[PDB]
Amino acid sequence: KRHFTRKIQLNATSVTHRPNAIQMALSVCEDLISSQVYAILVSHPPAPT
Amino acid sequence: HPNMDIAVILVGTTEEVAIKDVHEKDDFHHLPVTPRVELVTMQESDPKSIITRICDLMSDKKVQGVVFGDDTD
Amino acid sequence: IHLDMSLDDIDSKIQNQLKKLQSPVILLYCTKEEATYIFEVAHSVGLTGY
Amino acid sequence: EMEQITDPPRGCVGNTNIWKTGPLFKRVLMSSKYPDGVTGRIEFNEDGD
Repeated sequence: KRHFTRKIQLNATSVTHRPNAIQMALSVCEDLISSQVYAILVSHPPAPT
Repeated sequence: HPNMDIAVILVGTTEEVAIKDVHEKDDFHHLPVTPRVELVTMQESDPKSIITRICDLMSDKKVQGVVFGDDTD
Repeated sequence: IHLDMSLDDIDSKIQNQLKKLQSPVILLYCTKEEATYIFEVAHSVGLTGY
Repeated sequence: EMEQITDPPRGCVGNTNIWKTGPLFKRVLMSSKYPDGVTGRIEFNEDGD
């Protein structure tokens, strides 16, 4: 809304943390890269190991 | 009976073919534990493809060792 | 020398940094492609010559 | 505001090559000047910290 929307637009994608080690990265090649993200944000999970 | 489970992979343009078979023939050699080998090749190697194939191979082969080889630079 | 290509000045910074050097024997360490870029840059700098 | 940027690679599959666009995004993003924020002033050191 605040930023110019005529010139450019922003869309949001995000994923629930996966306990398996593989899904976080696999979540990236297809889940986080099939969609062409320009950047990624990351945060600590609710349950921490 | 008493043989170790092993897997080897070749990728890229180069083909192992008969040479791998010769190695297996060569491989029996002398030993008490025998290697059990499953061979798969992939024309194309990718981070997603390579990651996928070896584990997929884990499902049937359940191999205790892996050798990877490539035509790639 | 430790350098990487960042934004639009890596060439400037790299060039300024590389230009000082005068030594006859150079050890290089990098990715193959990077070696391509560093060598193009060296060819510009004149570092590749006899 | 910057120019001539190639889209990131579509999908992991079939791309062995890096993306020319992206380092630049890091450069502008590190030099961002929106000091006002709920968390506090924002500026980034060389390490991106």
